Amino acid sequence: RLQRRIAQLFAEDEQVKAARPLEAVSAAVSAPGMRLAQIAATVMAGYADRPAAGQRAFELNTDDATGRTSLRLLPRFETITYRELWQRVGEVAAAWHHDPENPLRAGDFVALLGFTSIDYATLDLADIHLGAVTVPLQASAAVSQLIAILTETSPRLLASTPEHLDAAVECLLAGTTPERLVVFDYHPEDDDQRAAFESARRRLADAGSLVIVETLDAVRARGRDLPAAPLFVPDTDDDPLALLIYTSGSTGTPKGAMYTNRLAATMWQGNSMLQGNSQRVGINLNYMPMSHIAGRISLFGVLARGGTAYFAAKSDMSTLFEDIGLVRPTEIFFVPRVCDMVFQRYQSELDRRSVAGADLDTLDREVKADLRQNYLGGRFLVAVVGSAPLAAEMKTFMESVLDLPLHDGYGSTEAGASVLLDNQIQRPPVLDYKLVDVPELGYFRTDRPHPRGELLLKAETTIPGYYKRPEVTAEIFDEDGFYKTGDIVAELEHDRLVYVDRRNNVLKLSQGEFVTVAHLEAVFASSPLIRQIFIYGSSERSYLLAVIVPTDDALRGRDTATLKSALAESIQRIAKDANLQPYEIPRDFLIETEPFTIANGLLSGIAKLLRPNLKERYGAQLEQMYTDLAT
Ligand SMILES: Nc1ncnc2c1ncn2[C@@H]1O[C@H](COP(=O)(O)O)[C@@H](O)[C@H]1O
Repeated sequence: RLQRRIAQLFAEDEQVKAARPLEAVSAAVSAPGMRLAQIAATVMAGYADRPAAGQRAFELNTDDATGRTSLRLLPRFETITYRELWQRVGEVAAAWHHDPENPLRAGDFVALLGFTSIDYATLDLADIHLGAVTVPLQASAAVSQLIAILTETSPRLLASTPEHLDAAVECLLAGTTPERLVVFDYHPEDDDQRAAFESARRRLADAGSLVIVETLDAVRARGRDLPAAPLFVPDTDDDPLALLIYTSGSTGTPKGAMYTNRLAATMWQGNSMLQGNSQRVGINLNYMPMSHIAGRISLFGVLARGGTAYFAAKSDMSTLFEDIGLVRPTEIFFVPRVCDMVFQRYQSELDRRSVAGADLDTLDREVKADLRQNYLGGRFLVAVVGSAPLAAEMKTFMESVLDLPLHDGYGSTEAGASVLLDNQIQRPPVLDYKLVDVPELGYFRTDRPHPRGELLLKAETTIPGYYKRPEVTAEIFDEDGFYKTGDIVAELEHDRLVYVDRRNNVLKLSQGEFVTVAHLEAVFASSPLIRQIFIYGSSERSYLLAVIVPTDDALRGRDTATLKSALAESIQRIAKDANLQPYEIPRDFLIETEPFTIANGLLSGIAKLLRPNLKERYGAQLEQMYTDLAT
């Protein structure tokens, strides 16, 4: 089936045919001495006349009752070519390099606060063009954390989308180093965005700040009237810092993972099997933020193949399936949250269509085909899931919907994106690994069917450490230079590993049994009644609780007691299918009707649960539930 789809595609679909990578360009990009900016330059020249990037079309609607004008999204995308994108980059790079008073120099830090967009890419590529160090701030971060990062990095420039200007201005009023505030993704005919921009300008002026607040459009206009900027190419023996990717773990404090010029280059053309992908057509919907490695690889990896990178219209996945259905990408990268959304759409549709006359011999297949064709676009050739665990049942469901394999990719900000693919160690980039016993969590080389322990890694893609964090950096490498992943794995055989959970997520119950709470959250995602779930336990208790956000369908026509009974029954079925032990099953739960979001601090920018924030939010209620059940 797949092979026939591909043949039809490459015979009838002119968009796909025109986007086929050029072997000659990929060869040039691969050349041994190519540095980061040269890769960018070579790609843009090589694919000049092709569509490179796309964003939702929009119009400006004026409500005559409020008199207010608002940007409204239209059901189509518009593109710009490689030539056009590189022209924009060149204008920015010229504006920054040839500035009469205070030009930017290689090694200077530039902070960017946004999502992922044509403008974001423009700014990011301009940093690369000049050898500036990009600091892609996590939009999920609290202002105090943003200020701490700015203090650490002392950037000379801050760029922000209008949605984040309130945060940007607070950062600048706190006396941080940026000399200019560049507003991008900016539509001045939208009254809300114009208000945000004018407020920023007014507030900084009122404070007596010397910061210059300007639009990206104005920066480009200035650059248009200047000579071309030099392309930064480091000494053959040098590998300067190019990028910091901030990441947070046990202690919620963000650390800046150091990406050198060479490490950042792997995001364009990697060396692994999946980041190699050299001849696959790359028509992509980018919905992960540029503040995450996955978002960067999604953009740069597609540009390196002369494909077309389409940007999702919103950062909270609220337009995701509209966007994917319009773009009809040839490849899709899933995070488990998105798989959940596909499953939840499937369940809603199946339930709705399961009427008296329905042929249940066939309805399941129809609903999945609807998802495959109309929600996922029907043109994808490959699919990958990563960033968090996907449970076996959900993986089987997804493969049934996709009608092709869902590759599981394991990696990290520290170690590299390509560590495991379908449980196989990837060489390159991996050089060596070992498992280390974790006695306190009951994981040993001598275990049940398979050795278990913490994964320690050597790889070409490991970071040198975290920016200005000497002690933390010392603690993440062992005495033989292995990076300590903090992740528990099971070793099926040499180079074949199964991810278990993060060490941090392993909980010992009062009876002595260990539970892996993120793994379990993934298992229960398969309940048709659960929209989201957070599992919580206490080492002083013998059983687990959960905070459950029910689906809208689950809530309909039920009171709390009946809803809890329904959820308990579904959890029981899921647990039996997944062969769980009794202690791995949540026994009681908090019903939460407000979903976890980026905005309320409970999801990350890639839609992973923020466990420290969930515990802060629900911990007191959950502990009270333990006592109330006790009494
Ligand atoms: N395929 C995967 N399966 C399970 N967990 C994963 C997978 N990929 C990444 N992770 C988790 O995500 C962490 C790294 O997240 P990040 O540095 O933000 O890229 C890892 O240490 C794992 O806990």
